[PDB]
Amino acid sequence: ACFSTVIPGWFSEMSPMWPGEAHSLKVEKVLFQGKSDYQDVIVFQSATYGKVLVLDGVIQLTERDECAYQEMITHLPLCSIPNPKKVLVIGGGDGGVLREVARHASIEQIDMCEIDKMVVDVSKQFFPDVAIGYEDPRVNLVIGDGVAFLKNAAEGSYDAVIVDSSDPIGPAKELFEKPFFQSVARALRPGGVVCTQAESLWLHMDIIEDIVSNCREIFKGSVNYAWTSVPTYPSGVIGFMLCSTEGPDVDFKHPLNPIGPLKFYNAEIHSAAFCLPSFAKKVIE
Amino acid sequence: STVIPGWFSEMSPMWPGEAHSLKVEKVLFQGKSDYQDVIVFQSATYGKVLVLDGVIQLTERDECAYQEMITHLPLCSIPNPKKVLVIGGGDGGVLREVARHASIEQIDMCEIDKMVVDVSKQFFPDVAIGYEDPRVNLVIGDGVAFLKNAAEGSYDAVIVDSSDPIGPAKELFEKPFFQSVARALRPGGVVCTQAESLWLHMDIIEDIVSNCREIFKGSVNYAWTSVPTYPSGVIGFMLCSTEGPDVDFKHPLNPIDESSSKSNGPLKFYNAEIHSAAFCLPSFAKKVIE
Amino acid sequence: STVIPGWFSEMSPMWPGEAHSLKVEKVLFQGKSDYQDVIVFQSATYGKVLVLDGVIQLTERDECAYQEMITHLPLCSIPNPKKVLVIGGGDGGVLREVARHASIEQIDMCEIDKMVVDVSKQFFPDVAIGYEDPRVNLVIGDGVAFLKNAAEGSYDAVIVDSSDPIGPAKELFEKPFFQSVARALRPGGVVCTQAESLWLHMDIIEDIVSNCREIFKGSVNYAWTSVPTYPSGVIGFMLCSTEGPDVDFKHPLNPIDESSSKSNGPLKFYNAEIHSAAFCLPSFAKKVIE
Amino acid sequence: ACFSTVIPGWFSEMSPMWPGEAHSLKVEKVLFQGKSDYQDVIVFQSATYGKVLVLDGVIQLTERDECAYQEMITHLPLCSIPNPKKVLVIGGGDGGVLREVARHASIEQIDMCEIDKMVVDVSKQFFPDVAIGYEDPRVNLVIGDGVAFLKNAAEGSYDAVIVDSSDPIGPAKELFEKPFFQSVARALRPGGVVCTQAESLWLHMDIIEDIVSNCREIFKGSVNYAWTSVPTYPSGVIGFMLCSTEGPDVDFKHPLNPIGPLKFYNAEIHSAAFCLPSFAKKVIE
Repeated sequence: ACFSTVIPGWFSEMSPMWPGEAHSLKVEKVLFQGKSDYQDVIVFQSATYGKVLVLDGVIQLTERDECAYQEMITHLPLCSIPNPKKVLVIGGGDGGVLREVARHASIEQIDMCEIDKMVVDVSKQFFPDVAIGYEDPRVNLVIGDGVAFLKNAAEGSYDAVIVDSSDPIGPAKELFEKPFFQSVARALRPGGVVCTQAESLWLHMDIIEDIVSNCREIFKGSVNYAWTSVPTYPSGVIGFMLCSTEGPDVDFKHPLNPIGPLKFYNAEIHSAAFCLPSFAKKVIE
Repeated sequence: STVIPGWFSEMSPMWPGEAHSLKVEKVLFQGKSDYQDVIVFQSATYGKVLVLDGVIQLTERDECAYQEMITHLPLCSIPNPKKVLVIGGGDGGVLREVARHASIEQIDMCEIDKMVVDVSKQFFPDVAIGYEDPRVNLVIGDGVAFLKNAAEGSYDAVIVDSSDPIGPAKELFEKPFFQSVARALRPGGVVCTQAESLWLHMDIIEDIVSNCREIFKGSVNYAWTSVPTYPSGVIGFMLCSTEGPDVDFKHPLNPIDESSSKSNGPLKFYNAEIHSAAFCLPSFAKKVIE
Repeated sequence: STVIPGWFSEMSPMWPGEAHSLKVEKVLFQGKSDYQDVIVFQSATYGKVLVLDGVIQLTERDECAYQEMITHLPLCSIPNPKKVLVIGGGDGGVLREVARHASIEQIDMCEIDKMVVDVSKQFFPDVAIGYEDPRVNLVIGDGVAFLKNAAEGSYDAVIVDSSDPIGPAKELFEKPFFQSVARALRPGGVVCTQAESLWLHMDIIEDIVSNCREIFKGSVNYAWTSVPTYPSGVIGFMLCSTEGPDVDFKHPLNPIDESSSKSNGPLKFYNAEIHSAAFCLPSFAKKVIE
Repeated sequence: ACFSTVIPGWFSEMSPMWPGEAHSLKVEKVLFQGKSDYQDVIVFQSATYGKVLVLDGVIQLTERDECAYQEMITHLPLCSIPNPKKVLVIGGGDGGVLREVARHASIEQIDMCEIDKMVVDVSKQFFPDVAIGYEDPRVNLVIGDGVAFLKNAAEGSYDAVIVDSSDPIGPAKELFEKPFFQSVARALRPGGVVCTQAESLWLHMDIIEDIVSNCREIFKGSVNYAWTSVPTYPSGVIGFMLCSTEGPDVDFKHPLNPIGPLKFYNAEIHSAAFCLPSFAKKVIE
């Protein structure tokens, strides 16, 4: 599908999720093109954004700005709870989040559940500065379905669960509904936290409304929404749902356990991420 | 490779290898003035778009972000501003945002391209309405000039809604311009200027920060905000004060909440929290910008 | 004054105070390459339009006038041309016209902007078809360079389908360029170049003729033709031959009538009479051009 | 009607006669704006084309290029017949045509028939460069309907008739039909000639087809169509019908009687005007 372009010899990210607009990157060379039992996988060398991973036509990450997403999705939750030891990451086709999780010395075990082995393979072959994450001694890589993995999880066995989901377009829509969240809340120790990728405030204020609603129904601890700059994601921003279960209080706005050096995240950035714009703040409240 | 027809792509050397594209609903106007290529078109999902020299200048959908931030970050950081100057007509949205401040007595608007103002007045409502405020003194002419002929210390604030430092507007980023702004400002006066993106032009920004640090004896701060339609998705701002009463840009002194201008409509983007957050820079930039 | 929406206007300093406008049916593509702003749109009454750097480059409705003239004025003035070079054939129409000549064995096409070639191939059928001829050797690169590395006297004719001498293409009108063309041409070879309008740039034209007169020992002639979509409605051409067999540009030696290329379709504009007429200049220009 | 514009502060020439396109000139200042009993009249100082006359939204002339039209319409016919003495001109007038007719020494009388007095007045007041033509001793200016004047003309009393008509949009469409042409043929001396403004080959090949047809039926002498460059007229070109009546032959292609100096017209240009483009040549033939 080298047709998804609005500019000759370029790749344009298009989808019903963000109609009437598209992000395009100049393609230098296509390194990998294949189709798994789950999705279309493409890796191309961009001209100015490094290597780019594309799943079902959606940009998953680029070497130039992975840091922002990977660093925020990991530390917002991880730096908000004391001495995290066991952590679950769902769908980390990349290793970057893993690399970021492992940055926390207190961690003892990092379970990884990615359903498409092709992603892990492609990632390991073309993205070195992150595939490195799969190599940590504490990483327990599991190739299977996340909602299932979590459904079979021992109760209260995790300090944190990070859901690096994709767009709630197909089968991954399950990762945004109540059943799944209840599943996560059960797997979390009391006062444990979850960090879910929760779309853009500029594009899906409706979807975000339901997500905030479901979490507020499942989680009796804190329920917050944070957003961050990620140039390569539609609208330039991406959000996160930060939730904690019944138990010790968790203040996601003020990192209690602050941390190569970090290229994006820092204590200021951490609380800044929870300051939503008025139009969004109104609804989410 | 075959293109899908019906799309407009924002492309430029200022941001090589990448492009924001919008589905064109209908062309409202496309010409060329003595200064720039001007385009006004109906986009499919972002309302009307204004494009200058091929660079999206604004969208009805997210113009609030830029206008509100560029206007209120400086104006909410000082007490009762009365005389404010805005360089770069652009569209009048900033103008509408300045009008929210009740204390303002006079607003000088200095735009060099009348075609831009004309087309804006015609195709944009919640924008061309700014030019209508009695306090607005619209002057069509070169801004750097207008500032040179400005009475020393006669302004409480200066807002530079410039474009990219690609054309002759590169001056608006040079030291000579900032010196002119400084003298035109009362002591303790503030300036806010469009200052590119941390993701694309760290180099440039670094020079801009230096220039302002050598010209302004008050406080110098860089802020950034989300603006979906500008390249990289974020845009920067230089907030500077001249020697005199101290200015704390990080903590708004008088942030507009809503009742502040109950009749102007609520603010869609800006709020006191977003104000402080705007000054929290990511690590890679934080080190370089000090 | 209020504008009627839905129109595209061609404006330039090269022709101040005037403008040609077209009702836009639908935007087919609008972006920017490393070299220029590229626009392809469906006009209401002129079919598809290609616009480069803001200047209408061709229209389906009248491209025949430009293409046929620039191609056949030189190609019908010499016996059996075999190796022809086209510089900057941004659309491939000139190409299609060159292909009408059965004696042609090889056509070198040198276009510097691949985006143009790409967008043309996609939206312009009759035009893009040209690139398909077996004799066509398409080369994406700088034309002036391609010509410097050209074997001396290897071409029978050179067609420069340049744009306006506004950007870096101003070289294509300079003496160094013409000297390169001359060396690349066989003795008695011919060159035809777009050479602005008698109504708008007498000054420029005058310099062009001088440059040509100092470089070409053969015959130098200026011709003009009607092209409704180019500013002023007419376009000019420089027809020069190098020292060698005499070349009579005023009287076509082998004009294409129709049976000449029965299978290519009939010419929509060119013919032997129009050929001679092209060289009849109005009085105000006749004196100045000698 | 200062709305007929597609560019702020500019004048745009638009009309159903040439849909989807428009010629625009930058307006410096509007000198005259009025409405006669016949049409809307406007005179504005253009930025780069001198003063401009506009009738019913259509540019009638500009100081910068009037030479082309006025010189071609008068000399194509006048340089084709030997010793012309009596001439009739019908049309929006401006004196440019008169000024050009008066360039012929042999001429003894120039009947001028303009129906809208306002046009003559406005022309006289703002266009001294052509109001001058009204002041020649041989000019008999008649304010009235041309069709009528011509219908009352004495038989075979003119050597040449020049119809500087406007577009065949309204009441002037009559000046393009057979009755009027027979009227002209009656008023012309044997071997006499007519020169009529005959639209643009690029825009009205069909109307031009009817005109050529009609003339071909009425005139038994020569019937030729010629076109000329006129930047300010839609398409950049304008055509002319050249016809001669039964009698002494007339070779419109080769001026038998060649002539401030001329700024456009010349012998070469004269015959070049009869060389039409293939697509037009085919139909007209």
